[PDB]
Amino acid sequence: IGVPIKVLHEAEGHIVTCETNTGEVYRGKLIEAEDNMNCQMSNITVTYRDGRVAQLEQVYIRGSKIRFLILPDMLKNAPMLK
Amino acid sequence: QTLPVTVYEMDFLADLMDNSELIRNVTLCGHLHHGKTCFVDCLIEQTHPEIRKRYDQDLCYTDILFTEQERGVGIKSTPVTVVLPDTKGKSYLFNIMDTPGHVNFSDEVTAGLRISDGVVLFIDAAEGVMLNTERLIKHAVQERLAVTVCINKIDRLILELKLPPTDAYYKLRHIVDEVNGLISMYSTDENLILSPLLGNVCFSSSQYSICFTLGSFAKIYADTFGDINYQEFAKRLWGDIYFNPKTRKFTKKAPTSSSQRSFVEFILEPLYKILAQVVGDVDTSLPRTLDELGIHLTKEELKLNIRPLLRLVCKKFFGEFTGFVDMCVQHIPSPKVGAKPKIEHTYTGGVDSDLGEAMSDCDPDGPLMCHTTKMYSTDDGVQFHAFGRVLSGTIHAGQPVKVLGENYTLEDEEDSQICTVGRLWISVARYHIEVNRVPAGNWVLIEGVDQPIVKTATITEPRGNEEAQIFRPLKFNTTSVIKIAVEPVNPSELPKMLDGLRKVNKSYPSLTTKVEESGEHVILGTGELYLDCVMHDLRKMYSEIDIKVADPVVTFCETVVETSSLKCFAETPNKKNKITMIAEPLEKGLAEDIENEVVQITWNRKKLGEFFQTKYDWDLLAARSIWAFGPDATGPNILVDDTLPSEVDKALLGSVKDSIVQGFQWGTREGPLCDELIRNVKFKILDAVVAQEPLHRGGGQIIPTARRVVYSAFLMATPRLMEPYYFVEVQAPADCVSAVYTVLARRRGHVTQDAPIPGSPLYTIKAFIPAIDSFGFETDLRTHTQGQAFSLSVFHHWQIVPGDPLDKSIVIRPLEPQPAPHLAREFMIKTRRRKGLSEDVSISKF
Amino acid sequence: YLFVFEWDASEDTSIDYNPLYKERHQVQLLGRGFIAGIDLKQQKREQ
Amino acid sequence: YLTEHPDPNNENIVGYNNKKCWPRDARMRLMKHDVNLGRAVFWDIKNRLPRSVTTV
Amino acid sequence: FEPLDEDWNEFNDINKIIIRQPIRTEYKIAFPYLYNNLPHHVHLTWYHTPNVVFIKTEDPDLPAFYFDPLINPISHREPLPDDDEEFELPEFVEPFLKDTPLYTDNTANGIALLWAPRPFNLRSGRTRRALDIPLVKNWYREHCPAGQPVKVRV
Ligand SMILES: Nc1nc2c(ncn2[C@@H]2O[C@H](COP(=O)(O)OP(=O)(O)OP(=O)(O)O)[C@@H](O)[C@H]2O)c(=O)[nH]1
Ligand SMILES: [Mg+2]
Repeated sequence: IGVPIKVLHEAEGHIVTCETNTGEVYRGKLIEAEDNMNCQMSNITVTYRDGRVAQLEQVYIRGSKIRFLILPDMLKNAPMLK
Repeated sequence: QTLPVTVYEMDFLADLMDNSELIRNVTLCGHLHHGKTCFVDCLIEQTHPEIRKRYDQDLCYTDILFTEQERGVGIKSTPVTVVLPDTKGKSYLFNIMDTPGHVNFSDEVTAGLRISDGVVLFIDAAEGVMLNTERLIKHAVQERLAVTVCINKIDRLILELKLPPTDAYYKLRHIVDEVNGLISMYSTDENLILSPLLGNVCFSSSQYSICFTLGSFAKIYADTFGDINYQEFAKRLWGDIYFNPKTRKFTKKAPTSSSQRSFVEFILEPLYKILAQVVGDVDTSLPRTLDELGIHLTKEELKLNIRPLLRLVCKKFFGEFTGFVDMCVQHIPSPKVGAKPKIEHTYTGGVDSDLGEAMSDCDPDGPLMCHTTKMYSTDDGVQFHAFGRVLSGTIHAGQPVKVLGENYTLEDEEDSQICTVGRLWISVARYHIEVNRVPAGNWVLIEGVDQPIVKTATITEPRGNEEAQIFRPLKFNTTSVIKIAVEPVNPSELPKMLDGLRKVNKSYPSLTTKVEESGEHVILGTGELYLDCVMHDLRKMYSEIDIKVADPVVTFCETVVETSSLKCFAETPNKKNKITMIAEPLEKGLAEDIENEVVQITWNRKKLGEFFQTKYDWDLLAARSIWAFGPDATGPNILVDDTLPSEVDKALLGSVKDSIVQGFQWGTREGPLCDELIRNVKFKILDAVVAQEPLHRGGGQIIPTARRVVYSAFLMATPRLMEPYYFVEVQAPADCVSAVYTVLARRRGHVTQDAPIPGSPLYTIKAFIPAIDSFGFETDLRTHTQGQAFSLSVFHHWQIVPGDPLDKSIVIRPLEPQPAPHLAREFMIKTRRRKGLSEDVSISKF
Repeated sequence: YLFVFEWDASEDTSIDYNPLYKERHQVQLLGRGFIAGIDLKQQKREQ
Repeated sequence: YLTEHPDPNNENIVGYNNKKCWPRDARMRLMKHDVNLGRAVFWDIKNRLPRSVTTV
Repeated sequence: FEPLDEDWNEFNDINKIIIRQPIRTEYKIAFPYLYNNLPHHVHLTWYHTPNVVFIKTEDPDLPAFYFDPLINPISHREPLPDDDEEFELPEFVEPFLKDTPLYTDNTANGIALLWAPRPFNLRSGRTRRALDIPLVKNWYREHCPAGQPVKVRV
């Protein structure tokens, strides 16, 4: 296993915001994550490409379509990054 | 500030408190000396590189008192705040409270279970379930917390008993079955089945740093060989399941007659072989074993003695304690999820109110609600620090706060004060980390509010929060019966002791200090070592003077046996209104049903009466006419109406009963025999002449009048005394049991149960003893049985003293142990002489 | 509540008239432990 | 006696002269009423003598 | 040892004291602050150690791990999944240390030396000069045997 996956499991339970290949931004509390980037998230604010804001309460994202994730800022003092 | 070297940054612990899902509030408990503080030492060694155990001595990092070091037992419950990783690698914040396992300090556990959500019960694998374990299962179920069980001291199954593997599996299965039985006895929840397959039971050895569940050792297999689903592999390592080496499967039927179980074949026998190759074969075949398991050591590490080398090998093999973290996360709720039964159980005013719904979500901002239960002393002892948890809001240093005491109500507004928070700490065992804010869900140490706090307190905001009510006081597991009297040696130094007497009343939760009418200062306690610690802390830390202590005695109570021969009538001194009563005793077992809250007032007269007319076969005219019970909180003494409506108008009777119940509640305490409380009586009002004018219905006429009515009905119906009986469990070898029967023969006791411990050569003796005879009992056993037998005693019940306490024809010779008929008279006369009443009371006194 | 080379018998302790302390009920330790120096056959006879 | 000389802490017990040649069941038992009565007796006798004339 | 006259008060009234069992000196010594007036220079003793349940081996031909019947017999009587969801390990998966036997000849002696007195529980140390090793210290340190004469007790 590598370093960023341990950081991904470290950010579980917190509010992350992920952007996938379809240009959609999903912000909400990260419930579960695996070795691959399959992310189960809840209480999701959804931003499309045009700009519509939706409220989707349970989302499960496949790790293949993900461009990137945005993690909370207090993980710079996490032990695996020190 | 200066801090020791820690594997994680302190800013990570500062930022991790703001999330209420990643916190667990866990209380470790168990019986006396079953490995609590050593497991806490192992956790501190895991979290701190620079803190290590000595080669010959135990560390005891969370034993900071001098009494805890000199006695060798735990005295005060101590918190610690750590960050631990799980199996998968996620950091978690744990608030671990070490409670003492001795029975007399059970009050230190009740103050620990008020501010926590989960219980970790340590059980010795050699001794099994004992007295305090059985009491703490009950006290953890009745306080509505989740329960997990960790089995400590499995190396005693290896290095002391030298037991075969499947027999040790049978021993562990018997311990877990006994835990499941004690759960199913008290719990109404059928979903509390404990089993190691559910990740609910963890195995450990504290002396050599061993801790594993099924999942962690399956993770060890997955890290050694690879390509193994360890979470599926751990689902089949307990019970009657077998590995078949032909098909490589897990089947419930026997492949051969000599096929071992999977738990023996995969888990327990490699542990036996590791300990065997370290202990017995350190010189010949240890490097081959350490080269097979993948552990390398230094040549300087190979020259150590057997015990540090075994601890080092098990520490390098098993590594970090991830199974305990997995158990305490899976089976103990977060303070956000588990807040609702805590508010439903502990907050007065119900969860359905406005503030209960705000505290039910653990909101880190809004109404600041904190509940402080513990009071710690400084190094100087001149001031105290409060310790509690933050239910809602974020508490700040320098913020004005409102302290609310146990006597506060919304009607009175008397027990409240506005104070200023000096500093805020988070507590580690031997050092404290100073912060400036603490959010909701954490534990907090508050400086500067110690002045109005007596036992517990509630911290609120000064402005706003006008409907704030206090939380419940601590409901202890036992009742203190041991009376001791104190005096100063120099009578000019009396206000000094009265300082320390209200200081040890703050640090000790179940302590009760009072002043008698004769001027004697009486301290209540539960045992000998408890009051020994009381005297040590009192003198050496709060008095610095010499204090005389009297002979200890137990607290007596009053009762009746027969029905009174004559109706007891008395008038007020206004001579207009008369009350008449007959007193009778209660049925067998109803008093305990009051005491254990089965039968309750406040109910709307239907279910209450149906309980009486269903179980105890009360009539409808008797069940619908009960009014009140005990002095104060529902004591097992009962007010009953028998006035027929054909003679007494019940619409006029219903106005005076608000004064009658005050009369009864104030008359059922300090009874006429020796100014004590009543046991097991009902108080049946037969005739009542109620005054017509409202000025003749004053309470000042009728409340001492009803007090005298109570007293006359008590004195006519053959009054007797009652003494407390202790339950005693004796752990002794196979021959000392007869010596125990010899010793108990002289203290008016009787042995109820003698049971062999399965899987151990020791026996258990379960007996009852009078508490007035239990002074020096433990020293008698540990002297007559060469220190081999050990015994613990808790308060169990009350029974009637033999003899007549009113027989004036009995002459009492002083300084002599009197026989059985003289007991009640001796006790009654000597308690009247001690408290300061007359030398006798008559039948026609009231 | 209210010179002499020998040692005298008045210097003795444990002169206590207790039924528990005169017969102190020494241990035999699972029939396996032995008191050191006193003869092992004689200890097996006096068990 | 307690009008002019109160005793809030019962300090008149310490300082009471008592015969040590007798055993404790033989000498005077220091009950509080008896000690206060003895203090009252000695004070009432002491009030009758001017201290410039003689002193007890 | 050589040493390192109280009046009748309200506090030591024997009419207030219930005399039921006689209080002895070891009660004052075990609990130094409950029954003692003026407890100046006492020391707090150790409370209790858990019972070491080590059972000695008398026969070398028996195995080192054996159910010695001084131990009381255990009385005999869970979410077990079904055999149809067939979990299969890879072929190179083995239990740990299966080539090594359970017990050797030095196993029982190695366990018996773990509970030996000082220095027989050690395996390394420093030398001591021969006049600093008492050989009689345990013998008068333990207790007095029964049936001894008066002068031996003194
Ligand atoms: N054999 C063995 N002994 C242990 C183990 N864990 C603790 N002990 C010993 O048992 C004794 C008591 O341990 P403590 O941890 O002090 O017991 P405790 O549970 O703290 O007792 P309390 O003060 O009631 O909390 C010490 O001598 C420990 O070394 C273990 O895993 N194996
Ligand atoms: Mg402890």
